[PDB]
Amino acid sequence: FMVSLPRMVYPQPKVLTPCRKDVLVVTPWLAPIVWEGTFNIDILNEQFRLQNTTIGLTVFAIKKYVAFLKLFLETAEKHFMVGHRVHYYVFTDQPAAVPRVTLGTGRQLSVLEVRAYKRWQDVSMRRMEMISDFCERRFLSEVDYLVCVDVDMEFRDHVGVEILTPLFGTLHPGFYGSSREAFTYERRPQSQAYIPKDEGDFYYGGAFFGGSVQEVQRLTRACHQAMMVDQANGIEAVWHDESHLNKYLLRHKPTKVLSPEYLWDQQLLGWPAVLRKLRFTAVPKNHQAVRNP
Amino acid sequence: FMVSLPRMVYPQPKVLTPCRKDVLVVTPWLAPIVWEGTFNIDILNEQFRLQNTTIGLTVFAIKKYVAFLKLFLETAEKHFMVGHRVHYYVFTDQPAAVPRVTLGTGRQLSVLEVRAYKRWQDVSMRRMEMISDFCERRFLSEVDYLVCVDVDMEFRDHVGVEILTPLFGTLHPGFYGSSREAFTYERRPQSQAYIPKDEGDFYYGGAFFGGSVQEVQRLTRACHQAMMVDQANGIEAVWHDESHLNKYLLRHKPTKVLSPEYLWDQQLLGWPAVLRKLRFTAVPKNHQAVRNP
Ligand SMILES: O=c1ccn([C@@H]2O[C@H](COP(=O)(O)OP(=O)(O)O)[C@@H](O)[C@H]2O)c(=O)[nH]1
Ligand SMILES: O=c1ccn([C@@H]2O[C@H](COP(=O)(O)OP(=O)(O)O)[C@@H](O)[C@H]2O)c(=O)[nH]1
Ligand SMILES: [Mn+2]
Ligand SMILES: [Mn+2]
Repeated sequence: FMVSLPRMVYPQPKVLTPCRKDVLVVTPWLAPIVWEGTFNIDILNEQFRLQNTTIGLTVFAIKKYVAFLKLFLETAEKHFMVGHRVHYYVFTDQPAAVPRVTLGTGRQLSVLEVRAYKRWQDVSMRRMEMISDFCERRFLSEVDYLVCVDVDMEFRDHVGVEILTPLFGTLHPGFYGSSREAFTYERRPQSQAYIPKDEGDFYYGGAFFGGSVQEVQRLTRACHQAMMVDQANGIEAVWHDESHLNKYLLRHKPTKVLSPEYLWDQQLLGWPAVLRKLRFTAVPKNHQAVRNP
Repeated sequence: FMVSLPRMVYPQPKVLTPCRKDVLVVTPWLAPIVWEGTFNIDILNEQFRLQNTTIGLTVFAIKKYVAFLKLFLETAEKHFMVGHRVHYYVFTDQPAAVPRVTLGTGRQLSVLEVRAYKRWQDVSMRRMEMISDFCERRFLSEVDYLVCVDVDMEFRDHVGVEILTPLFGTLHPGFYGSSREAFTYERRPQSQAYIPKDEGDFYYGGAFFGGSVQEVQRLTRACHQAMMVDQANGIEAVWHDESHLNKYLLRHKPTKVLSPEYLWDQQLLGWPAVLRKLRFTAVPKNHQAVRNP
């Protein structure tokens, strides 16, 4: 149940004025595509607070990637769902190495100890299994929504309840203006992740997805099952978990899609006009240095 | 539980191309505004057919308004939810005057015998009470979604699963391009339907709303209760059931808004360029004669 909104004073939504003229703001299956200017955060905050919404945020900090935790959590405190209940879930092989970040009221952090796979490919891919496992163990009773992100990142601006929905994917910043033929989907038919050349809506980033606990539970379970079939078949998807994520979101359409404001790399891409805000962004790293012992 | 969609070939959604540049396609609370050009019906049909969706359609034909039934029903067969399970509910004081209209496969019609009120105002307003009663009696078991419309209407083009959502209202054709101060909301603070000159998102039409049975139940019961409070306070809202629908949808935001394609009057308004399709339209009638003996 949802009680009545209180009286609010805000500008009238003009029916004959498009909210954006430079970008697509709704998918052909009527999912909103979340850009700045498409929402009034005041209305959405009211809606979500009146539900006492608790948002879980999962992040994996395995082996050397513990180094990204401090900036990730400090910026999450400044920008991620401020005013709402938040439960951080840090998956790590090194519980002692989780920095002691001071948290706002109504926000808590849990450390979930897990195994460190040797191969970086397995570290990234096994996040699906691990999320799925803890959806059972913990998240179903603890939180309403889950948001699942990469750690080598920082919040630079608002990430709030505008993203919340049963299932969401984010536009990968490298491909939002590309034709589907250029998307780096899995193209080998022997993989469970395969998408043919004439299919695909968007190229979603592996670094930012989520939804309700139930929907994230289903997504991560499915992606993990597809990975195991691939492994038994002696194939490993070209872009690992992001490939299986893309396959899943093609056949199970997300109920919102996040613009690349939510997933960016300023060093490689600048700050284009179509991006009114840069919300969540890559922290520079040396792949070979950081991903191996 | 949702099964995967099958393989489908369709044009790629273009992120840097707006689907409409002339109209607002999403509300500030991230509810789609349904216009032609915003949806791919093939994907939506797939989505809803896979869930085995049943749509109820309520229509009141009390006293002389039985005359409208034939054209309403014949055109519904041509244009309303074709391919999906439909259940028409005809509320009438004259069961024998319901025309024997031939129905497509998977479609059925039930006659709901109710009282006739003397005043047109009460016939219109009392639909809220009657819908609400039958939401308990029949609808919750029988259908997934309810579509609640005026009978003095004909379908002229597609009205399909693009409208379906937990709660929707429709932009009144007379007001979509108006400033909120010109909306004919109830303006007397003495009425439960009162909305101040500085509030209001849209002027929703009383002739087309719906949603899940759960949400329609809530809306209709709330609107009836508000009418009864007003009755005890010796006030009748200016636009009757429509006034109360408008107060309700201000405080409980619909999860889709239908554009005026879905509620039009060509005689009064012509055929403007922002209307790519005229889907559901008023049949000419004389007020003086049809609303009274
Ligand atoms: O040694 C590793 C490798 C990966 N990861 C996690 O898996 C994510 C995905 O890896 P990465 O960010 O390297 O993928 P990229 O953004 O570079 O494509 C990282 O953000 C971490 O959350 C980790 O914790 N330790
Ligand atoms: O004598 C009446 C008066 C009203 N209605 C029903 O109530 C709706 C609202 O009335 P009407 O269409 O006249 O309202 P208008 O479109 O003129 O505002 C109609 O479409 C009918 O379904 C009816 O059945 N018989
Ligand atoms: Mn990363
Ligand atoms: Mn009418």
